[PDB]
Amino acid sequence: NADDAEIDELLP
Amino acid sequence: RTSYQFKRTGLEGKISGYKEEVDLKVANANASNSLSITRSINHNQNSVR
Amino acid sequence: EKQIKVLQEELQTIEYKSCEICDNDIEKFLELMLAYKEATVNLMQEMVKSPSILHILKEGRLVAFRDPNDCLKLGFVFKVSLKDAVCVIMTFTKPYKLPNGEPNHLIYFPKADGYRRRNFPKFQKTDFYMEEVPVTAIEVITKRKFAAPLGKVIKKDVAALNEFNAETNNILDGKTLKEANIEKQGLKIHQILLDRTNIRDEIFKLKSIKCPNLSQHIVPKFKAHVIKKKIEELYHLMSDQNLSLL
Amino acid sequence: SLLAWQKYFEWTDYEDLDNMDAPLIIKYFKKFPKDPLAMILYSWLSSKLSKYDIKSLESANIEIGLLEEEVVTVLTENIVKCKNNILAHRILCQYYLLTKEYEAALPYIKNGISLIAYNIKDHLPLTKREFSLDLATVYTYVDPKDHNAALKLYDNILSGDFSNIQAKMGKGIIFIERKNWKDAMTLLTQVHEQSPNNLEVLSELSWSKAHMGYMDEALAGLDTVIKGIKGMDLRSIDFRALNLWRQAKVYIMKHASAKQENVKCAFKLLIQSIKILDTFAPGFSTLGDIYCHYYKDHLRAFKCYFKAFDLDDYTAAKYITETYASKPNWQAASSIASRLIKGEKAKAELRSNNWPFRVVGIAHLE
Repeated sequence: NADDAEIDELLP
Repeated sequence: RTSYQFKRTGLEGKISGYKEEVDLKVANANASNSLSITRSINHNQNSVR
Repeated sequence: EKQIKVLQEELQTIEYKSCEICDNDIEKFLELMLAYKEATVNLMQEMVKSPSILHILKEGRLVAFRDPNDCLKLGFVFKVSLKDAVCVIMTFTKPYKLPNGEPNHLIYFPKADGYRRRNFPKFQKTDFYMEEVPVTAIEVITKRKFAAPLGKVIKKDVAALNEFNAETNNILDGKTLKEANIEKQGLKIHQILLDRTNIRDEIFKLKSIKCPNLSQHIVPKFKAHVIKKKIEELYHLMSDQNLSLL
Repeated sequence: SLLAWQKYFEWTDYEDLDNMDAPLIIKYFKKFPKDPLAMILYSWLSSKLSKYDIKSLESANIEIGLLEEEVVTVLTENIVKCKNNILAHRILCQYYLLTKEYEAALPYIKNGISLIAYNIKDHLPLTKREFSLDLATVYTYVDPKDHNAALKLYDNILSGDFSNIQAKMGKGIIFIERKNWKDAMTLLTQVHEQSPNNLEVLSELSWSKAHMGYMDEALAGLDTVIKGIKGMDLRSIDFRALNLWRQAKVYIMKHASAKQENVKCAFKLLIQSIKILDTFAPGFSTLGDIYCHYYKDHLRAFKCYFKAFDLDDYTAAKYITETYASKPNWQAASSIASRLIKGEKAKAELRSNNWPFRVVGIAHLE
């Protein structure tokens, strides 16, 4: 998803 | 020169299993040849005096 | 007392070569940069007590730090862990060992063109590796930062690694390494920085710094100070004995 | 003369320091630049925090950190030199609590209250009220030990003045942090009726309304707060992050009473807050809460909680310790529990739950 992708891009 | 070691798993702290390992502690240490607090107890001897 | 006597005999055999270039205020200079190093270390620990250091030491900054073997080397910060007070820094060089095989124990003063050219005119580069540097070992943080991603370099993208090599080369060409404004962290940080600047001004006011052979004049003094400190550390006598009922 | 101007400036009490005659300050500084109070006032004018615009007056006549080197140095010099000045103490205290300096401001506020007692014994209460407000704010922020004293001070201030909304909002904050909302709704409604323009006032009003009963317009209350910021300072950035977190929290709270649009919207708001802050631990905490409760995901919640705990937290620490202890990995769990115990920031929750001490003991036993 876009949300999960953004979350992963913001952390490790 | 072996004993059980009991292991825990979980936040409650319940024993999950045990393994036989080596203990780092002379082997037959009694009150006549050792000064350690972990030496064996002679219950036939007076415990107060 | 046997170890104390052995250390005294060892320090008695240390050779000294006194030259008029570094015979006036060498010991005062040693005291001064030891105080400067202590103040810098105290600043480093007091700067890790707030989460604001993440924005200051963001990924990609070029930072100079001292390894466990006292060698000052450059690297790029990648991640910062506050719980362990440790940071993973991408290094790209080799320790600046002396020609005879010794480490340089002096203090690298930023924005000192003549001093830098006298003490560190040359440097060497090699491959890259990952290192877990304790936050204490950090010496000075440079304002210039590597904006390009580091994960691409980990994946070894051709353009990314070429740009990284170009940035490293143009950094190693001009050696200025000015200060990164770091006083904004807090009042204690400001006070420690003021003390550091005062110590640096006092050490600059001395006329023993003009010699270009400071790397070849303070090594005996440094060894003597280390041996004296070790002896004084071993000088502990916590026993309060009687010797009167003997 | 110098003496007359000094006495006039020291005696001219201002309700707010930003209403001072700035061209008069310029004239006095040009006449006597050497005066410590003059240079303190000049630093106050030059500070980005004040309402003054020095450049316009003269024409007519990203990192985290807020304090200014010149202002701090000048104020420190003046406080070392003078030791007795009402205006200097007031300016120093204002700069302290505006720069989020509560503990460092306590001795200076004590010296200022000593000076105001000196003046009282030697009587405009305009400065005394401001100093009492400063001390009460310091007690409220720095110290749950001095909370009762600050509440009593607020009660006395409201009884004696009944004209300052700052005391009302401070008492509302104290009531909110103590889970005493019944008076909070009344106080916030009264303040909003007095002036329905303060964005923060509307924020707390919507917060209190959402926490029980009315949730319809509670979400929309923060909309005029978030939309009307248009700020670029660090304070503005963290206030926007706080407003986003508040709206997400009340939004999932309303969603508490199949549907997933609410969860997605809260996720988007929290993601935006984390993007605009990059250090906002409550955002990671709420993200981990959502991931654990609704999306039924493991790794994402663990990473969010790990970031939240590293930045900051009972729930995150408990989640990480439970994740480690079930592997089992007692060294890492011991480290997390020991950090939580030694932090002393969760001593209230450690008086009822005893898992940290048990974890440390088990890790020693292993």
